[PDB]
Parts: sequence; structure tokens; C-alpha cells
Amino acid sequence: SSQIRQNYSTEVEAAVNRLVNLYLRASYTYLSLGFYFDRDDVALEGVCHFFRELAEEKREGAERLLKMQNQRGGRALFQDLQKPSQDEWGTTLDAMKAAIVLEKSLNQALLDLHALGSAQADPHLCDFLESHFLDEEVKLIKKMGDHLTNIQRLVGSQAGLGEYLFERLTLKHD
Amino acid sequence: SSQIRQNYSTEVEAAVNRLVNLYLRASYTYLSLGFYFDRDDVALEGVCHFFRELAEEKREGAERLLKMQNQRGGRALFQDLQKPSQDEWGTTLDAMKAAIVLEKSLNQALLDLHALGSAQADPHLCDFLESHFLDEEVKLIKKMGDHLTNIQRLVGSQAGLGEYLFERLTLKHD
Amino acid sequence: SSQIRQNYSTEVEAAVNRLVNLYLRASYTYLSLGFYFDRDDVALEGVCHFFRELAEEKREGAERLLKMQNQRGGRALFQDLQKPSQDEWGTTLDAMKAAIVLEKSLNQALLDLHALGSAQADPHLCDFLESHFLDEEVKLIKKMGDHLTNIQRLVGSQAGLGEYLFERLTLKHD
Amino acid sequence: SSQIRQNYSTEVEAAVNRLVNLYLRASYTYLSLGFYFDRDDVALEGVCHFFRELAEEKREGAERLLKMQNQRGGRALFQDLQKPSQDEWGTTLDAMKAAIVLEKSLNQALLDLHALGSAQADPHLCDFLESHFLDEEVKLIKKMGDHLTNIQRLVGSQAGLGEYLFERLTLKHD
Repeated sequence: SSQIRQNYSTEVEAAVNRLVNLYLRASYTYLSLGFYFDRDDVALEGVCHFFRELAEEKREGAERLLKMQNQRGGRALFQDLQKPSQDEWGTTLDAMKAAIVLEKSLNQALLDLHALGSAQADPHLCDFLESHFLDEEVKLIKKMGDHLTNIQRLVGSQAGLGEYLFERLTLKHD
Repeated sequence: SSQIRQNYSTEVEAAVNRLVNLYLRASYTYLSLGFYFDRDDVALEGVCHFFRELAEEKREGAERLLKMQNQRGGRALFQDLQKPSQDEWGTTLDAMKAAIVLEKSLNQALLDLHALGSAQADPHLCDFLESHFLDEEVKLIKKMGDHLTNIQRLVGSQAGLGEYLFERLTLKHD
Repeated sequence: SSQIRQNYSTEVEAAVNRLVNLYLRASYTYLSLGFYFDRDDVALEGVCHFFRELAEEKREGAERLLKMQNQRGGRALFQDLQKPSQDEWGTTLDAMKAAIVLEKSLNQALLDLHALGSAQADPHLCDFLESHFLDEEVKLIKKMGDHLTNIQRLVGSQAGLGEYLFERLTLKHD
Repeated sequence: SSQIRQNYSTEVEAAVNRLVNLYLRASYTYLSLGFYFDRDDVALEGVCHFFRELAEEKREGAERLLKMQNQRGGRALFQDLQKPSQDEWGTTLDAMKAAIVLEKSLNQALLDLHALGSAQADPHLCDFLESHFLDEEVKLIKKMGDHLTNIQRLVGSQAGLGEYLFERLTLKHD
């Protein structure tokens, strides 16, 4: 195999490839989510920007994983990227709820990969996950949580107005 | 006693120690109030910041009192700090009402300490209180009063929306 | 419970709350230690500054833990803060010895919390502890160790002079 | 009397004149104290500078009182300035002890003048004393207290060495 490869199991290599596919699919979902809010009949610029920034970040997460795969002497294998689960994404509350379950899925896959790295006794992979993925997932899910609380507060009172103000004052002005 | 101590009664020294405990407990309450509004299910960043800035200011008020105690030749004695009276703080209106009674308590303790300094004929303590505590308490209670009026105005109309706008436009934008 | 909470056990949440209480009590002890050395009859400015900087750092350690608690979807619960174990702290050697046992206690609590995070298989908490608490504790206990060696060296020869020089040349000039 | 004079009693005017004489005598004592430590057989430059800075400050205290006397429509009356109580001032410990009793005397005279201003119901004089004399006296006596503690610490161990180090490291280097 690789002249470079040391202490890097085939189970972790396969799992890193599965996680690349997940981040790339997560990126594809956020592209869809971003352009839906750019529709003239949805028209919530701040929400479009929030999801297109996440699409970039998830694409960057996969590339980092691909760099790490090569560094360890693993081989990247790509699979088909499943289209997003929805074509239309409803309201900001609906899209934020879909985004938080999407993020909990990715965070579960990270946790599982870490367990595996621990079971395989691979400290570098564990180091890699802690440093680049674990805390960012925790901060992003807390951000999305905060946003779901605010959207519910607003949309509980007056829906159309609530959505506009949130986009205007939290996403276009924070 | 102290080679330094002059015209500094044991009644004032004991009262200054009681007031340090009160400011430190006030700081502890504001820490609690600040982190509650940082909860993903409360999520009102501006309100969290408003209370964490007050926690710092009250901690600073106690340290000033501790410096003055040493300057006068009094001895600092610390007591247990009682945990905050509540774990959950409700709404911004509820937390602002709790904060204003907390502040009126501290201002009453300052007034009482001043009476005592006057009764003990201690002009420097009276000078110290006037210069660093009395006007700041009056300005802060007037600020909190203004905020309670605005929150009631907003929450009288549409509660969830009202709270968001207040945090957005008075505390995150003033 | 929290919409945010994932892989965050109640055992760790409870232990994080216990550790916040410990850092806040550690901060309260260092406040006491700092103001004692500010007494006109102790008068060791450098030692006062050394302990008041630690009081701030421990307060900051607790706030970080409180931020992490919210990020993970845990709930902060505050307890009474026990007053410092002493009112008077003796000599710099006595206060530095008290400070190092205080710090070993906190470092043991960190170690125990990490064991727990490992037993609960919580990589993010372990990541959090390693990055912000573990190395700082090790560097601070080594600093305190170095200072105890120097104070003993000085106070072994000529006590009053030794203490002054240490404050003058290590703490006011290093 | 003065076309300007309002609510300014003859008791306060006389007491302000007595306090000018005291500050001017305090300044004269500190001049003596400063030049003694400039003697080739005493030769403690830092101590000389410490007392000559106090001589200037006390001279400035009297001039402020003289300005306030004119502002209130009182008339300044000067008396003979008694020479300092000693010609030689011993050691730094001896000179610092003499300086602290000198300062407690002046602070007692300030306190007495304030009582009088309160008894005469003269708020401006009380304001004047609080703002310019009372806190500075309290900070200076605490500084002198701290210095007496350090000198005793040093001179308790090894006298000649102790004095040199104090002048070198607290007064020439703090």
C-alpha cells in the first residue's frame, strides 16, 4: 500500500470517505436552501446568504478531510451525491429546522468517526477531528438553536412580519 | 489596631464588609441572569450582554470597597455568597424587574451606609460613597426604569415580537 | 430537553456545574489572598497583584465553562459560594503553599471531569478541557512551584529581607 | 466686610488660616527631612526625593487653601512658622514614623475643620475639603503605612543593608 501509511486502518479510511460524501451532500443541500430563498416569491436575502455561507463551509470541511486522507496514505473514493431531500423549503422556520437536523446528523457522524478512531487507537485522527470539526459543529448547532428560538418568538406573534424582521435584524444586521 | 487607622469606626468597617458581600452577591446574580439569556431556548444576546456587563461593574464596585477598607485600616472579612434567588429568570420584563429591585436594595444599603458615616462623622467615607456609588446607582436605576417602560410598551402590544425588537433595537443597537 | 443537546450526559452536565462552583470559589479565595497583601501591615504589592490576576483568571475559567454548558444544551445551576478557608494568610510562603494546594485541587477536578468525559465518550468535552484548562493548570502549578523554591531559598537565609526581595525582584520585576 | 462673602463664618475663616499655617509648617518639616537625607553621611537619595516631593505637595495644599479663602471673601492672616521639631532625623524608619504622625495631625485638623463646616452648615467648604484634601490624606497615610511595614521587615533582618535596599528598590525603583 502507501509507503507513507502508518497506524491508519482501512475502517477509518472507509469512514473518512463516507464522511466526505456526507459533507459534500450537506453542501449540496445548503446550495439548494440558499437559492430557494433567492426566489422572487420567497425573497429573503439574509436567509439566502446564511445558507450559501454554510454551503461553502461544508465544501471546505470535505476538502480538509480529503487532504487528511492523502496525508495519512488513504485513498479517496467518491460516490454519487444524492440530490437534496426537498426542492422547496417552506419558511425560514422550516428551513432552519431542516438545517439543524442536517447538522445533528453530521455531528453524529463525527462522533461515530471519533469513537472508531479511539477503538482503532488512532490519536492523530482523533486530534484532527477535535481541532477542526467537533467544536465548529457545537458552535453552529448552538447558533441554529438560538435562531430557531428567535424565529419561533417572532412567528408566534405575527408570521409574515416576524420572518421579515428576523431576516432584516438578525441575519442582515448581525 | 492599624497604625494607619484614624476616625474609622468599627460600625462603618463592619458595614463596609457587609456591603462588599452585597455587591459580590449582586455580581453573582447578574452572572446567572446573563447566562440564562444565553440559553439556546432563550437566546437574547443583547439581554445577556446587558447583564454580564452589570456583573462586571458590581464586581468592580466590591473591589473598590475592599481597596477603601484597606486604605482606612479596616480589615476585610468575607462571608459565604448566597446563590441567586432564582435559576430561571423568565422574560426580559421579569429579569429587568428583578434587576431593578436588586438595584434598589443596593442603593438602600448605600444610603444606610452614608447615614452611618454621617452619624459617625466620617467625611471621607461619605465623600467616597458620593463620588463612586451614589450617582452611578441613580443613573443605573433610571436606565432600568426607562427599559421597563419600553419593554411594557412592546410586550403590551405583541409579546414575542416585542421582546425581540427591544433586544434588537435598544440593547443590540443603543 | 434542549433541541440542541447531543451526546451530552447529565453526569457531565452536573460535573460542569460543580466545576463552575469550584472555579468561582477559587476566584473568591484569590480575591481574599490579594487584598490581604494590600493591608498596610502586610504591604506586599507584588504579591497582591499576583493573586488578584489569578482571581480574574479563575473567574474567566468559570465563565468559559458556563458558555460551554449553554453550547452543549446543558443548564447552569449555581450554588452558594463558600467563603475562603482563611481570613488572614500569613506570609508569602504560606500564601503560595495555600495557592498551590488550591490549584492542585482544581487540576484534580479537571482530571476527574476528563475521565468522566472519556467514560461517557464525549470527545468534544475532552477537547474543550485539553485546549483551555489542562495545559494552563500545568503551567501555573509549575510557576507556583518555582516561586515556592525561590521563597524558601530566601526565607531560609533572612526572612523579612527575603520576602521583600522576592516581591521586589520576582513579582514586581519579572 | 467683603461684597462677596456669603455663608462663610468667622470661625471657619480663622480655622482655614490656622490650617494654612499647619500645611506651611508641614512643608517646612519635609524640607528639613529631605535635605537631611541628602547629607554625605546619610546619603539616601530616594528618601530625600520622597520628602522633597511632600514638601512641594504641602506647599501646594496651603496655596489652595489661600485661594479658597479669597474666593469666599475671607482674609488671609499669616503667623510665624515654627521651625521643624528636629534637626537630625535618624534613620528612614525614624523619619517615616515622624512623617506619619505629622500626616495624622494634618488629617485630624482637616477632620476638625470639616466638623466645623458641618456645624456652621457650610456645604461649599465641606465640598472643598472632601475633593482636595480628605482622600489625598487617606491615600498618603496608607502609602506611609505600607512603607513603615516594609522598612520594619528589612531593618528587622539586617539594618544597614535593609535601609539601602528599601531606598534602592522601593523609593528609587517604585
